[PDB]
Amino acid sequence: MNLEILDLSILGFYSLISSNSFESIAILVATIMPVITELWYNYSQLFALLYTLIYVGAVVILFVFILSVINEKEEYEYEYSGLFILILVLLLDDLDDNESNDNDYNNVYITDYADWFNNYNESDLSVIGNLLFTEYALLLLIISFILLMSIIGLILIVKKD
Amino acid sequence: MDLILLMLVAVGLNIIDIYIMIEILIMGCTVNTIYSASLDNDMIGLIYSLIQIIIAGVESAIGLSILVNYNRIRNSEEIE
Amino acid sequence: PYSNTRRPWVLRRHIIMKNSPTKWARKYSSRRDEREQEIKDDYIRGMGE
Amino acid sequence: METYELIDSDPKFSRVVRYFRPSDYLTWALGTIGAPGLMVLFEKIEPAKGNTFKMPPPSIMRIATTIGFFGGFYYAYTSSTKRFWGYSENAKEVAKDRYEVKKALSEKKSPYGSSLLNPYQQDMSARNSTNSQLLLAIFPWFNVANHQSHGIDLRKYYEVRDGEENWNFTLPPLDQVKDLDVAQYKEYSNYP
Amino acid sequence: PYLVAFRPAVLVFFFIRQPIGAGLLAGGFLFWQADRHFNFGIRDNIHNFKQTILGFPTQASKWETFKQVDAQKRAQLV
Amino acid sequence: QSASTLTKEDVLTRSVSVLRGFEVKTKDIDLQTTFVQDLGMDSLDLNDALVALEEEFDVVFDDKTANEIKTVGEVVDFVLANYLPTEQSINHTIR
Amino acid sequence: MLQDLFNNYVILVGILGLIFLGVNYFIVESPRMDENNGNISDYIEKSGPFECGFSSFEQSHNPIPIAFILVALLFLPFDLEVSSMLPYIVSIYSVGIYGLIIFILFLLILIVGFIYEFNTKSLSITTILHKKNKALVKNLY
Amino acid sequence: MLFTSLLLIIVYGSLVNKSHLLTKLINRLGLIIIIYTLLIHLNINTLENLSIGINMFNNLLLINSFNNTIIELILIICILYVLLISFNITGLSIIDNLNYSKRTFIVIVLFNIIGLTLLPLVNDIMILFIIIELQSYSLYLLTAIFNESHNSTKSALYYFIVGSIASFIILDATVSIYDDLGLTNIQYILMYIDKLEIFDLLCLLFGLFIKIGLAPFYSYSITIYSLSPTIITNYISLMPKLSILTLIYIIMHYINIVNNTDLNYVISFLILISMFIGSFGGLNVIRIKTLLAYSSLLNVSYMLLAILSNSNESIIAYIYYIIQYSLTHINIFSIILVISIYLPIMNNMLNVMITKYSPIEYINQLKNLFINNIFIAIALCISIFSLIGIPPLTGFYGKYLVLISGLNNGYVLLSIVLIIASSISTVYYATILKVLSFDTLSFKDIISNNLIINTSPENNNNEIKPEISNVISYVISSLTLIILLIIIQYENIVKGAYLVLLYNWV
Amino acid sequence: APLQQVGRHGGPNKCFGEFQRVVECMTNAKHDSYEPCNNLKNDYLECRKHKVERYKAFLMQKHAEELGKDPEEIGAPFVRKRRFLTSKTLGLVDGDDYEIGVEKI
Amino acid sequence: SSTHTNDSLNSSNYVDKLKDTHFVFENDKLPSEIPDVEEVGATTAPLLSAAYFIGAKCQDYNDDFMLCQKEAKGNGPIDCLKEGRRVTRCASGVLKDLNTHCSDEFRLHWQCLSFSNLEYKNCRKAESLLNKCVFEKMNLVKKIPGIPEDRQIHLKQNPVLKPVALHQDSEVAFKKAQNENSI
Ligand SMILES: CCCCCCCCCCCCCCCCCC(=O)OC[C@H](COP(=O)(O)OCCN)OC(=O)CCCCCCCCCCCCCCCCC
Repeated sequence: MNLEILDLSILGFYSLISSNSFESIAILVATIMPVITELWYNYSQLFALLYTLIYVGAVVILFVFILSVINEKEEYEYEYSGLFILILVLLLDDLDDNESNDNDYNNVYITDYADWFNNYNESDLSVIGNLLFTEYALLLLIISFILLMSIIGLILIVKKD
Repeated sequence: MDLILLMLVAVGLNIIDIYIMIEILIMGCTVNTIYSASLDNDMIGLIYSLIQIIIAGVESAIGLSILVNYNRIRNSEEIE
Repeated sequence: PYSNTRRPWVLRRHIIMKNSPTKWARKYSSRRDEREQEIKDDYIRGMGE
Repeated sequence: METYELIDSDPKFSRVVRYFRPSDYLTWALGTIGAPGLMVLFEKIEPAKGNTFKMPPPSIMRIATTIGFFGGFYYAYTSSTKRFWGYSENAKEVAKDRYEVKKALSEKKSPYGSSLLNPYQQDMSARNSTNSQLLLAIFPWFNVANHQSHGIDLRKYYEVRDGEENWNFTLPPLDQVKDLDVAQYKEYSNYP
Repeated sequence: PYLVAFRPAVLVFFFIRQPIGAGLLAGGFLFWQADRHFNFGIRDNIHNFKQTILGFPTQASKWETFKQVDAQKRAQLV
Repeated sequence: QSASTLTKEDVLTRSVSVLRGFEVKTKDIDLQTTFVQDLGMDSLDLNDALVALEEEFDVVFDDKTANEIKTVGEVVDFVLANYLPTEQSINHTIR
Repeated sequence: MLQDLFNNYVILVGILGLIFLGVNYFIVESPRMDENNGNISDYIEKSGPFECGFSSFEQSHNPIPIAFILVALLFLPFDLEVSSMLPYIVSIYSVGIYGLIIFILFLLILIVGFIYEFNTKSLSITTILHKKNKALVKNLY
Repeated sequence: MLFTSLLLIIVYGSLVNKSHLLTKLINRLGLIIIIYTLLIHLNINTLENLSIGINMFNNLLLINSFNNTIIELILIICILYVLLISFNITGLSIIDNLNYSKRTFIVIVLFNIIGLTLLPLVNDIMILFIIIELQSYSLYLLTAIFNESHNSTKSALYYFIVGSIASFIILDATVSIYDDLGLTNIQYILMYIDKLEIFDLLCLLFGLFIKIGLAPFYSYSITIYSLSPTIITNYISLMPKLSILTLIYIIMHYINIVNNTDLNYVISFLILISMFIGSFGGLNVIRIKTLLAYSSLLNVSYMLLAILSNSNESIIAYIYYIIQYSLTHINIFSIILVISIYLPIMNNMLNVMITKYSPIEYINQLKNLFINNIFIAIALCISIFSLIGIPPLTGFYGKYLVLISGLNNGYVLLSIVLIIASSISTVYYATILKVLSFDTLSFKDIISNNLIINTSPENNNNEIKPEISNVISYVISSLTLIILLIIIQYENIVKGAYLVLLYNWV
Repeated sequence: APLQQVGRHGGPNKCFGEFQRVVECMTNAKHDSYEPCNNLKNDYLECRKHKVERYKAFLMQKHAEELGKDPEEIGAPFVRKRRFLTSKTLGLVDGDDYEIGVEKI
Repeated sequence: SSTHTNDSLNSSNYVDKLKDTHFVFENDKLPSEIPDVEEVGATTAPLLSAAYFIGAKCQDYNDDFMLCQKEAKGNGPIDCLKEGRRVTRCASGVLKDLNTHCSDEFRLHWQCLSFSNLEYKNCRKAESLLNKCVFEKMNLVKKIPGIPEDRQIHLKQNPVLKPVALHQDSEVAFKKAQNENSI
């Protein structure tokens, strides 16, 4: 039983019924956690950890803004929905989870063959840094330039002075 | 269910809820990049994934500051 | 070890994360899969030569 | 197109500055004083405050001189680069280039120089820096490495041209010149 | 890996707060797992219906192409 | 959005109904209808009506106007000139 | 590398957290065994917010001004800069001097942001009151 | 030069004290920086050498003679725009002090110019995404430079949200292509141009269409341009189009290799709708900037027909059209900024409220310009007639060259529709001219001492005091005469556009 | 020429050689048209997704069903749980069916 | 490196569940036309202990097998089967000679590697005894190419990095040779 399917089923239910802004900042965290875990267990543990290191800091800053802008509006308001229309919507959605229509690509299993030629064996992050700091160093230096612009941009927007 | 734009009901009714949708939508692009790069054993895709994460975090800050100053403008009397 | 190569569940089941112009094309538009089925059919047709 | 002889498809930073003509230094000075001078001209054209002329403050003239100093060097750097590329007349630079390379070859030294970079990094550095002067107006990037990807064949330095007999350089074969690719991979084909 | 630690906490609290919404969501989840495990084929047939109606090459469509080539090739020899 | 949608006929109509729920001498209320004479309100009854007409239209009479008000038409004039919709959150308008 | 032992630990941590809630739930005496003041739902005098004894305005959903919001926003650009050094940490030897110079250039461009924040005093606290000393003067005649 | 001088200006601006004069002088330093950038770029980049196409920075960038011309055009128009913030537009402090109150105004412009010039050069999907973010972020920061303005901040919020959705669409398109091919460099992807899904590139174009305000995504740009200050609206309504349209041309140049007519039909559908909305949209409007927003949507539809046809005649059409339309755009906004000095002052029905950011906000605030300043009114008439396409103004040859490329490629419907669209949009172009001049005789002998210009003092009553400042007057004079007298040099200018090649060669 | 398809250890990955032979073919000056490099393009795309090879496995599985062949009699033996890669399955002389240790190497 | 791949065992059985991994066997032998060869039967610790003696004995065959791979031009695993069989036999010859000539010295060294995370720096003493025994009986010298003979790390007198835990058997066997051989 792939229990990640159940997790996304609950998350989709709570995204349809979410009312206030605090629930939305919880839908975000309830989305990154399935992403981080599935990356950890299937494809990339490096990027599972990079997601946690960067998105959490963004989440708390996002949460602190909710405190300064919460404006009483959706606590006392009413929503109608209907339990039957919610579950029927989620049932129809769950029916079609085939993002791709290449049946052979989705059904036939493949393998790779290992070789011993790579005797200098290092992590993916060392190769990523090796290329990023040598061949795509321009991409890194532009990213540094964009980060500098954000620093100036945030000040010229928020600072009253 | 996607073609009838069911995602328009899943987005909350605050401006910040639109920000979260944008982050989730961009995060879908990065997960697709990581998935393809790992299958191909290609580090160029992972370099792309790292760039997307950093850039997506930049616009999150720039958009937040605009929303922060927008709220300050409403609370402008500040007689205190 | 023989394993599937399918996209993560969160990619193809999240209510919001699964929606994009190219994801809808891959899922609902047969234009891409019509072309790639021609390549597979050529493999069996060309056996006789 | 009035093309000329290609000297170096990616000239090193030191070579570009050394090969500055007296006019290149003249334009460097013009850029340096052209920026404060334009601030005076703009005030003369239309005063910043009111209707009367006012000399801009010394702090503005200080930062203006610095901006012009960098702008003057970038112009002079691109002026000298065209001669290496062959886009501009470079007869003097060819004679100077041939003397320096033949002198280094006779000493069994690399015309390009020894590098701290391994074979990959020399190749990677040339990929990053070659033709980068076309965007020197936007952001800077210079060749400050001793790589071998200069777009030239060193065999053309083994034919004596007019006005080079008095140099009397005895050139060894290319496989005896230190720190060249054709004299580096002796024992292993993947290690220099 | 944090979903493995949080999943028992979220699931029990989900049933406590919304027992009917949780039972319906969990009941549907188990039903499709029974479809896959016991080869009921309900999800596969829906997939085969979607591809047929949207013009995709179905599993039967690709097998029909093979059978058309197979009959064509045999006569080319006979 | 942040502008009034009030007409003179609606404000008068809503004013009459709110004044009908009180103990007034006559139910026939128009613009010229005075509070003291036609409806018969003493000091305290009049201010009960003013606050009742405040809550209906979400307006607040100033002290100078409230002490000097005589007729029903004066109230309708005041509501039309001073009514503003209440400011909404940063999300109600743009979303 | 095998992480099956790590998987069992994460499972135990998740179960262990629910044990504290459950054990406290099964151990506490039922309210009828206590003073018997009913279920906690009815006892609103107990479930109300703490305000040091005196009730006040219920301002839970009102907005709260935040004086360090600019610093909080600038945390994100600097957090990304710190996370950008991770590729260099594990590849410092391979990139050699070329990567080291690029690493410095990455930091030198970001140091202009540090100079900018210092000179603009953007990392201060945004007070709304300001204490200024007025001078007493006499318009004599 | 741009990058190096930006760092010095960033630090210098934060060091010296804050005063309007210092910010104005720092803006003039920005003017010198762009001039030096143009001189350095001209000194090294030449049309003849770049015809082949030269790779730079590990093939991340690719500059050719088609890219180079747009870069120089961007630098030239940016020079003209900085004159607005570096000199007096009106000469009255209540209006002009706005352009000097933000010290980061020039810094953001230099940030955006770098993004504008690099975007047409992108040769990799990774750098395409990075640069399109760099250009977009600077536009958001410029839209919000006046953070004490409620409308300016509201526009920046709308701009950020819509432009982030487009960027995600652009990123999603590149991720799909990388998933198909496992390649990131454009020239490598061209080797597999026949096997990747070509509609993955239409998704890339769709995100670019949002950023240029094409229909059906036109709504946000019309809203943003009207709410933003006139100085901000002048920049953001023109600058993104110079770079993105050039990039769209290069992408469509690669798409035409496989000749997918289904993709050509979808784009033709977007052009057809944009002509209908651009022409009929402006008929019932009262704001001048809302009117110009529809004019921008209409002229983009004309250029996209040349981009869609994508042939040898299309290079000449697009190159000439983009140059002459930028000058007309600059000329009109320069006049609109100047003529706020002729606004009457009260001493009232409809309760019309005018702010300091946009003193000229309604079309009928241009009334009696034929009386107040005949030379400026004629200059505005010449520009509006150029947008109409009255020969022999520059706008006529723009439509003529667009039609040639469109009809040469068999786009019969779009050529007819645009000519109908031109006639429909003439109705609201003529309404500007009707407001300027048509009441001249019935108002010539009236006493108008209630203008904004009358609040200015007089020096000696024996001197001659010009009513408009020197620099802004010379720019309007120069651009208007270029628009009017292009017939003299049209043959030589179009021969130059013949030489601009995009892998034509032979 | 920038590097593409770089393996996790910094060298060329499985499909780099296919990509390299495509670039060499497309950029060779001896070719009048790009027709000679069409088979090299399919080989590179087959290296990544194996779509034609998966399609062949689809035919073999389907063709075996219609002739009544048993999937477990014509396929390859497999084990789904790593703990049960036992010495008896591996064929060792003193093999056993007891689970193997996978908790900590 | 703990990256999940499709060519070997992954980190945990949750990775197998997500990938639906099947661990597949093939009961068919190599075709009878290909000559048979007995595989090398040593595990990780013995192979690392014997790595530099296999290099000093099979250098010609190791290089010839690798040079065959380069000249194969993609057709590698097929065209170098004959060269590969020579490599396997030569490596087995070294392991055979170790177990007959230097059995106690050899088993001492790779039992220390198993005791010490398979790090060469932790087992210098047992390595020195094995090097001395192999050189006397097989005339094999461990050499690290590319560096001077006197800068080889395994011959360093006072290394900076030393094992925290001492292998007791190696300490005992080192003392015995000290008092009996270097008098
Ligand atoms: C250690 C476990 C921590 C979580 C245990 C509690 C389980 C509750 C749900 C957790 C997350 C499941 C998905 C929910 C997404 C957010 C939606 C939401 O609004 O929260 C649900 C919660 C229930 O409120 P309810 O009364 O049922 O609905 C409103 C009725 N008008 O309304 C609330 O506002 C309460 C939320 C409390 C704060 C939760 C913060 C999010 C924590 C997520 C961490 C785990 C990540 C998600 C894993 C499960 C994925 C489905």
